[PDB]
Amino acid sequence: TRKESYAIYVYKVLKQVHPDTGISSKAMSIMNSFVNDVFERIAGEASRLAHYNKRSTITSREIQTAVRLLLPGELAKHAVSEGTKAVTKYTSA
Amino acid sequence: KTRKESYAIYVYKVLKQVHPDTGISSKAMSIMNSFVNDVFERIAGEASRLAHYNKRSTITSREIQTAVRLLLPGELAKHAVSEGTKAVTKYTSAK
Amino acid sequence: HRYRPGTVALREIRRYQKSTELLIRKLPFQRLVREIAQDFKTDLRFQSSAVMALQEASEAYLVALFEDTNLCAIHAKRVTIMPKDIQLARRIRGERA
Amino acid sequence: PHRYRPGTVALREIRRYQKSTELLIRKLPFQRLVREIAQDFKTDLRFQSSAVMALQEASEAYLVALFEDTNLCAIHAKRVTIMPKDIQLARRIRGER
Amino acid sequence: TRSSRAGLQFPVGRVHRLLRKGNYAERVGAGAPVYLAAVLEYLTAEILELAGNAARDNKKTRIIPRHLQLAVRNDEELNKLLGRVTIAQGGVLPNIQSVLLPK
Amino acid sequence: AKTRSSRAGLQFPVGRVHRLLRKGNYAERVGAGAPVYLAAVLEYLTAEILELAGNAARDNKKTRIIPRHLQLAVRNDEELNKLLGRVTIAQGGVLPNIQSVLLPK
Amino acid sequence: NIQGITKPAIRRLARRGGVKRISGLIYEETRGVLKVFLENVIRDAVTYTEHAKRKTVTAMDVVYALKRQGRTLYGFGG
Amino acid sequence: KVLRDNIQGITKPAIRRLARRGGVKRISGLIYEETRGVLKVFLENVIRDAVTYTEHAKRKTVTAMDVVYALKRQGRTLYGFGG
DNA sequence: CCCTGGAGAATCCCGGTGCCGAGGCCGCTCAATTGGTCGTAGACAGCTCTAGCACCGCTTAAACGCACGTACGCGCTGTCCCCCG
DNA sequence: GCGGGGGACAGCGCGTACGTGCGTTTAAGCGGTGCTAGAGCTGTCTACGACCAATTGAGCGGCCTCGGCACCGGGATTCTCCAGGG
Ligand SMILES: [Cl-]
Ligand SMILES: [Cl-]
Repeated sequence: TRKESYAIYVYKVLKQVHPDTGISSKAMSIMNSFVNDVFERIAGEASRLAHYNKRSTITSREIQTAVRLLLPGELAKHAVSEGTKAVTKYTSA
Repeated sequence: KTRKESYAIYVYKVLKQVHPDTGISSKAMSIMNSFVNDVFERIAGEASRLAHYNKRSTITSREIQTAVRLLLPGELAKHAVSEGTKAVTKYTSAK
Repeated sequence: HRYRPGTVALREIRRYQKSTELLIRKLPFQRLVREIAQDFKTDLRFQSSAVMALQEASEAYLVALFEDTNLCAIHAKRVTIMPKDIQLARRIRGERA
Repeated sequence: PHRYRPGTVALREIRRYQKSTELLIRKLPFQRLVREIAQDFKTDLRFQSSAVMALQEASEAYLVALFEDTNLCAIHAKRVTIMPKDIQLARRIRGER
Repeated sequence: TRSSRAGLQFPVGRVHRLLRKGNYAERVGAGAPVYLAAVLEYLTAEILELAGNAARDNKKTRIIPRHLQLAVRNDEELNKLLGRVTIAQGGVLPNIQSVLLPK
Repeated sequence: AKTRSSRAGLQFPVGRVHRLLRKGNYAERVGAGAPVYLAAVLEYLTAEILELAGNAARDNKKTRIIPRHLQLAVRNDEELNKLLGRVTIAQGGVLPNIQSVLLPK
Repeated sequence: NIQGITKPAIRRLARRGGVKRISGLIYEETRGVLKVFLENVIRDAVTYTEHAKRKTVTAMDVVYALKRQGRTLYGFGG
Repeated sequence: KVLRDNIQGITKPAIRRLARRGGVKRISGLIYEETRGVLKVFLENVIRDAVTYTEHAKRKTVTAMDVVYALKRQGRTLYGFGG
């Protein structure tokens, strides 16, 4: 049956970043875990923020501030910029 | 003047059920209310993952139950499952 | 007369573990709180309960910390706590690196 | 003949095991252990061979993390040899029971 | 009600509302607000039990935060549960390390 | 372009991140920028990590990123290391670090 | 300001802490420690206020922060 | 067939090997039993939980996932096995 | 000068008192309950097909057990000063 | 701030436990074969939950009085540190 995975997107980005470089089955697996972990961590903390503010909906404002709690500085800052960029990009297009 | 809820009155009633000739301070009352909400989240939360983990959409008394067994220490869990299974059966009696 | 060095210490321990009142006077603490927050955002107000909450959380934490600090002192056949203990305590807690 | 001085092979072995990633507990013993403990919780359980392997991965990580912090406790006490009491201080401080 | 119908003191209604609204799952069973309200009721009893005791022991008719703390930290099983909780105005248990004591 | 990923100029599947946020009971309703944002932040990080892993792979003269390479990556970066300060990587191993007092004089 | 955390106050906390004898360098060490603590908690707190669009940090922002950090506190609206 | 004393599978050279990756040079003899003590409290914790998931999933087989969920629960998240 | 037995501080224990938050009732309202429809999540019985367990023997790497001595755990001392009163 | 006591810390030396090596011994790991239990995928029917509306009191804020207890000025008890004796 279908087992979904971020295996393609991780490949894509790896090729973008280290084009003469492959990933092992285990390594992929690990990567695949990391995405899922950070997904929940983010998604969850966003969910708390909606709730805490009697709010029925998770908008990227939530996902943003979620990010500012979860990540350490340089990581957070870049990620925020990176994120609000693709949103802007997304609206217009 | 907003109508903020709590568990205060029920905490009290249960206090009477165990220590009829004893009272409580507001400061300790907050702690009892905090305690209740914290425990409610932790159990509810666990239950929530349980459902997901098992590709199922409903949080039943069973989910709650096993949640309790992950959340609680050996003995405290034990009694909890009791009172849990009890009040449920007693509930499904009446209608 | 004179009480032998360390004997009021033991007496004070007894007195404070018996009480639940806060040990840093509110206003210095309060001023420390406002200072630190200003560095994150300007023109801010605090609920008096918001300051108490912080105070409780902080003291409780520091006491816990001395507890564990004190064990390290003791682990080193010592009786005086020293910064090197705190560093080990926190290190193992995984607070500090 | 020839004889490496005490502590010389220890340092070597550290460096050996810090370069690699392969599991240190033997595979079969490990499993027997896990099957025991699990039996004594509920009889008639089977395991995905990967599920054992998970628990082991998780087990060694912990113990190596543990020894790390044990080691610090030995050193805290102007000692170089780790002792049950060291482990014991790490676990109290980690807030394990 | 339903607190009645399950012999509970704890609002079986309130609880069913909170589970549905607090985003734990799509749908929510009938037994669970009852099972949980009960477990909540059970545990608040154990605390109120041992704190009250403690207020007797400390010779007071009214429970203050300390009595909760004492009840909690002295109970091996409760203390675990609230292993990561600081209780406002709890203080600490009295405990003085041996080697610190006079000779 | 059709793919919402392309509209956002992203490698990550914004449709997937969208389904997940709903089949996940985080809230009644989900905005439309939230998947996008999140799908991107996911990307920043997989990139940020893969970058340092590849470098780790390189020094170890290797074509292929194996978990040691992720581990070396993670615990060498102050910040990534803290994000994953409570996490274990299967086959990671540990960082070579030997305490002073254990070294011969 | 920070030095507003007085030596005697730090002494009391260590007494309730179970500590008998205190080195001089501790006091300052305590201060950095306490500072780091508040910072992290207040950083998270404020972030909640910033997200609640308020100029007044509440108790609940604090409380939410302490939860985030695994230092849960009871008695301010759990 | 009955299973008994298996903790002594955790031989002394292994409890050694781990300590080395752990940066320990000199090991006191009373360490090896304390480690087994600890490893046991450790495995009893993860498996109590792993199992509770297995029981809830109404299964006779414990999966890599039940393990991983347990670890996550105990704040010892593990990558490499699903999740 | 060290060791023993003595002395006086410091804090429980009490009786009067006193004040403000407990714990109680007043009454309004909004969250709960009731009666009811609709459809779907998941129970359950059927079926197949993975991988988990079992069992064996050829091979040998690892583990065990003992011998030896080296260098570290720790117990003692002795000084100087950093904390407690 | 003052004054002096005891705890930190450094030096040394004793006693021994733990690292090392070798020969002996045990069982892990290998891959190879065989068996069925149980997971996972499947297919039908229906019970149980969500959802809507209309009625009803449980629960909250606002209210006042009252008593558990936080306060105090007097006396009762258990530790400790000084001085006396060898
Ligand atoms: Cl149910
Ligand atoms: Cl949005």
